[PDB]
Amino acid sequence: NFLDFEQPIAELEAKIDSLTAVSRQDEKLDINIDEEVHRLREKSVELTRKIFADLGAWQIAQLARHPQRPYTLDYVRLAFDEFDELAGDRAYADDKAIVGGIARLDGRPVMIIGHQKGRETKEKIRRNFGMPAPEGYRKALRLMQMAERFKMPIITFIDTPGAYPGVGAEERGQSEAIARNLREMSRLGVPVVCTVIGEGGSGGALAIGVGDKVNMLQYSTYSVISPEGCASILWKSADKAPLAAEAMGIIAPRLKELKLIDSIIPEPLGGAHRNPEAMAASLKAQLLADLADLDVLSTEDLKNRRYQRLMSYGYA
Amino acid sequence: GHIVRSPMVGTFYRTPSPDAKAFIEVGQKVNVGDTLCIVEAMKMMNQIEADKSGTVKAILVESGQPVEFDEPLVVIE
Amino acid sequence: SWIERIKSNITPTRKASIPEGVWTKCDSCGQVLYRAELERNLEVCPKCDHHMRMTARNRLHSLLDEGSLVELGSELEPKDVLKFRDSKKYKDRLASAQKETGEKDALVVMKGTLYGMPVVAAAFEFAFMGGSMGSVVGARFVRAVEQALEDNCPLICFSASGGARMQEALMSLMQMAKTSAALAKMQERGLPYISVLTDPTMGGVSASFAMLGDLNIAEPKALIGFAGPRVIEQTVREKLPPGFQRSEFLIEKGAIDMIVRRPEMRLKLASILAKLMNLPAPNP
Amino acid sequence: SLMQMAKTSAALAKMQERGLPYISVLTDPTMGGVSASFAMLGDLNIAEPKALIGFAG
Amino acid sequence: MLDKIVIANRGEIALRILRACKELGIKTVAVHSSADRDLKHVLLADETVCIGPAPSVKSYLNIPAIISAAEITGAVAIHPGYGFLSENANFAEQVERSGFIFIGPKAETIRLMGDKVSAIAAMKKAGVPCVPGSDGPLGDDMDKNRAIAKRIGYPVIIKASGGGGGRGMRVVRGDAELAQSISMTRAEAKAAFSNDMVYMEKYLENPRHVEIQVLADGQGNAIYLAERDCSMQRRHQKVVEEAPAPGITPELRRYIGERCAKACVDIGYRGAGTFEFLFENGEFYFIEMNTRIQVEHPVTEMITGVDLIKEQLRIAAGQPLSIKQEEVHVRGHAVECRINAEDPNTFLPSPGKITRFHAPGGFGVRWESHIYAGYTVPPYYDSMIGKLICYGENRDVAIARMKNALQELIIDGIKTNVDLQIRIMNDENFQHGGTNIHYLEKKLGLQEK
Ligand SMILES: CC(=O)SCCNC(=O)CCNC(=O)[C@H](O)C(C)(C)COP(=O)(O)OP(=O)(O)OC[C@H]1O[C@@H](n2cnc3c(N)ncnc32)[C@H](O)[C@@H]1OP(=O)(O)O
Ligand SMILES: Nc1ncnc2c1ncn2[C@@H]1O[C@H](COP(=O)(O)OP(=O)(O)O)[C@@H](O)[C@H]1O
Ligand SMILES: *C(=O)CCCC[C@@H]1SC[C@@H]2NC(=O)N[C@@H]21
Ligand SMILES: [Mg+2]
Ligand SMILES: [Zn+2]
Repeated sequence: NFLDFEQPIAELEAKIDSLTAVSRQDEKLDINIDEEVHRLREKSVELTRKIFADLGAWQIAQLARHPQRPYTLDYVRLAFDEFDELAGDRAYADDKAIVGGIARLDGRPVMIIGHQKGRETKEKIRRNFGMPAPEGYRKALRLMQMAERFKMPIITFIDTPGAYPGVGAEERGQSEAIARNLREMSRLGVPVVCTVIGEGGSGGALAIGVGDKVNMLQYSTYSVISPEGCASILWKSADKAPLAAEAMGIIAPRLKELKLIDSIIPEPLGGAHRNPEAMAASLKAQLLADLADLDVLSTEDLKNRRYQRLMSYGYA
Repeated sequence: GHIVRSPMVGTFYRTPSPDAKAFIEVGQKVNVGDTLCIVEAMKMMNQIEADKSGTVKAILVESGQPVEFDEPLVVIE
Repeated sequence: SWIERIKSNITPTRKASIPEGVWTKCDSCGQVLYRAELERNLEVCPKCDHHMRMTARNRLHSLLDEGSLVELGSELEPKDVLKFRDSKKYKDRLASAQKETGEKDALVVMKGTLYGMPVVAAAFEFAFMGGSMGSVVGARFVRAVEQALEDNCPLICFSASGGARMQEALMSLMQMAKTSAALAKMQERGLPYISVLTDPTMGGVSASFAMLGDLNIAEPKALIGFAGPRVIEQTVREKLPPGFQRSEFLIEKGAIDMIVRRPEMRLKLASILAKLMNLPAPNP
Repeated sequence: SLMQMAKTSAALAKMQERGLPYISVLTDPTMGGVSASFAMLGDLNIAEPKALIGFAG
Repeated sequence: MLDKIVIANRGEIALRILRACKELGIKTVAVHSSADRDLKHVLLADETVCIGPAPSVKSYLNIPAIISAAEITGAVAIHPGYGFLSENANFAEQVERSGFIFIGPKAETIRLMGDKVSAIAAMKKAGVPCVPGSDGPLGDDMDKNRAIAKRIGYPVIIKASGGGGGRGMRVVRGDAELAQSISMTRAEAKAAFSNDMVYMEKYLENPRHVEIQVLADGQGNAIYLAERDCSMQRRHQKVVEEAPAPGITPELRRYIGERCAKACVDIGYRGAGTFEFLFENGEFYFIEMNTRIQVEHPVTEMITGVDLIKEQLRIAAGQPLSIKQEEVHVRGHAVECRINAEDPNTFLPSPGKITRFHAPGGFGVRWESHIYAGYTVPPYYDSMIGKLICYGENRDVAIARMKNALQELIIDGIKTNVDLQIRIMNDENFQHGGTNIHYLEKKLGLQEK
């Protein structure tokens, strides 16, 4: 299901599908499929550049929410192996809006923590649209401590609309849990790398994003507040979300100059959704490179550097 | 009325042990939860429980007489 | 005309003898089973996949490699002093269980190796007076933890108990603290301690070291909790939720990491420990 | 601003590990980032009566 | 001789085994399902036992109930037949250990040869030629998988080593869908036969199905009877099978037979089984072993004069082979033609009642089945209701009789595959003899406007 501005790409795709049927549909129909396929694929490839060259911040947000995209499960599958999912906070529940586990990266063992919006409606409602109740963040703290204890690096993916705004979420110390998370992660003796795949932000995202390095795709928005919220509070409306997106600076290159993120991982054309494997390979390369130049530093120097980088936050 | 039938194949025994009282006997009625017979199969002496509470009108088999699947055992009226 | 026959009965006199110990049953589903098949599928009814009891020594052998097994704390035996006078005499039950099960106490410890990686394992023989955590149980636990500490190697255990050994009164209760102290001494070192819960895991054992290891792996449909369902039923005087204290339920309620079926267990432990200890992955 | 939460958390950790207590007394309103950053993080969390404390408005 | 045995099967093979038993004076026990109460072989048997409800899994595969019957009646062996529990090595193990005799091979060879890939490996070790392919179960090394595919040569076919009944096989046209095709084939194998093992084997485009029958007592004796040829198939399911096969000169007959006999000796094979093959340009490439009594067993019985079931029941009684390799002779030619309850075209089973029925009879015509008037075909198992034969002194005579017999035959109440049999018989190429396996598949044709 392509977005509104990806229409010319769609109709060309719509002609492309029935090519399979015409191959063996009925009445002996087996036409010269290869010629038409090649011409239509050429046109489609040419047109996507005609479509994805002129997208800006409001679009970037739409693309960051494309309802066909790799979630943390997808990146785990397409760049990680021997994945073991640990579920359980030890207190009140395991949460489906966060998925964590311990896996191997090119032999090396790692910890993977991140969100999972679910693909279709069913897995979206079963995972609460990637909105974690605090018990999830307590689980994430528990896993992060486990990873710290056994001299293990931590790889974290961040793809959350935000911490759930609900009765159950507020009752259980949402603020307290996120505060603790932000406290412990800033003392681990192991390197930390955190991407911004997909749509993330709204503070709750930061619960698992305080690390040595930070990386973001080219169509991923990292906003202290969703554009619609900023629009409602400030613009006194919702339709004016694109203006809020333009003003805030939620796009990766805008953030990059702000010394906030350490690298942008380029996407396959038309969005990572068109070539999830290519995006997974790019992410794996970026993660490995980040880990490499990180392992040289010792644990004490690692923590000191982490603290120093934090203090660089804010123009002050 | 109703007839309860062995759901497996094996030797038919009514007394659980070589010298034992029968689980049930004609006359005395049974309830839903009660063992009615023993259907031995591979030395694993299984047991059969009724499903309809009623009088034991008669017993259509005898101890030591092999029985087959769905073999009628007792008719409850 | 054979098309219409008499439907004759079978002759009872005919008699064939099958060996006694070659056919077993699964009360969970009722399907008779071939004992050697069940015993080869790690005591798992292949029909309904319902886990059953396994012998402690059999479990340890199943996990550990062959020829590297080394039992620990074999000289520790019950030395009742409370002379507990129940309907039976506690010495009576002690001796009866010891002879019936062939083991001194509920817990057995056997140092070994996993895919070439040193490890220490143990398990509970629930048949032993409900597998209660007697003084010997805690002493062997301490022995195993000490072995793991002296020789750098993960320590693993399996949980099966109905509660602490009542007949020893407060002597058993105190063991929980001893086990907790040993487990803390090891966790601070960096040696992982994975405890795999098996039905039943209840009362003192559940709250002492069953729930304390780095990971808490609950085998399916296992009964895990603190207070027995009868006690809770009488207290709340109501209907407990379906799946109460079930691993498929205590993974829903956050207390349980991952549900592992017995056949994978050895690989599942081997892979996870080879990861955590940071060792190269095991070869299938 | 969002990033400051981590800076404050790091400083508070640096102090708690020392042994110097950090008492944070919540007053209405305590909401959003401040609540989840250091409002709820000190050794004690003293909420003045009838004060509005939480995360989401 | 075995004092009594249980016919752990149903139907044509059940009735045939019952005839063989009564011939050899071995009392019979018929284990039936509740729907198969009024089968022929059931009614003609000494003692009838019901082991379960209509479905296959509840009743006929209920190994516990079958062993129960066998123990209560006092048997000292069991005949599984073909289908149901034919190749279930675990069934063989249980029957062996329970205290009874498993009529057929020892379970060990059931396990070794029921895994297609291990079977092919042992065959290679024993000198039997094999098709190019993986030479091992397929792993997840896609690089190695495609390297092997390139080495053998496209196109290729994925076959589940634990699959059966001509299902769970898919043809791969290229690497584009190799991964997905493999995954779905493994999924189907898991769903149906509970086994995931898949392997890659070369694809041949011009095969002529062959299979050579062998009898071995398991005591160092293994003989090879006449050949066979099941060329005609629909959905890889045989319909017509001629025995021997046209153009198999006695030189090739004896050449491959000696190797197959040596293979049976090496495996220490016991019971009756058949080494399938594939033929082209004067070559043989082993593809499987049906370690049981096949369905087209007659077409070797009428040309060799030896009753296979009797040979099995003798081996099970411990008697070594009573027939030497030299004394076995093939005198003539045969043909067989299965009758099935499917729609003649749609190939949808059409169970029902048979109002009217009339056997062929006549010289050289053999009618194996259980059906009869008033017999309501149960819509619960395979669709075969008769293995008809026509033995001739040459292929022309045998076809002629077949045509005449099919003319005579009447089966009314349920549609059946008689029209198709007549049409195949009239086919010119078939009458010549020597078509490739696809012949019937290609005649099917394709779309028309
Ligand atoms: C307070 C404590 O820690 S001990 C209190 C007892 N335990 C509990 O309250 C927790 C669970 N309660 C139970 O009754 C069981 O453990 C359950 C719920 C798991 C049921 O498991 P069951 O299959 O019924 O096992 P069961 O209780 O019969 O145990 C088998 C044997 O172990 C004995 N046993 C079990 N736990 C203990 C114990 N803590 N002390 C003494 N004996 C015990 C039982 O008396 C029984 O002996 P018996 O068969 O010779 O009469
Ligand atoms: N390697 C192959 N090349 C071509 N055809 C094959 C091959 N393997 C099997 N077949 C076709 O499938 C039929 C059945 O194969 P087989 O392995 O005997 O499977 P099944 O166990 O289902 O009978 C063969 O008679 C043949 O026509
Ligand atoms: C084993 O010896 C086969 C025969 C069954 C023996 C058992 S003892 C219990 C039952 N009572 C009886 O008379 N026979 C059965
Ligand atoms: Mg075959
Ligand atoms: Zn079961």
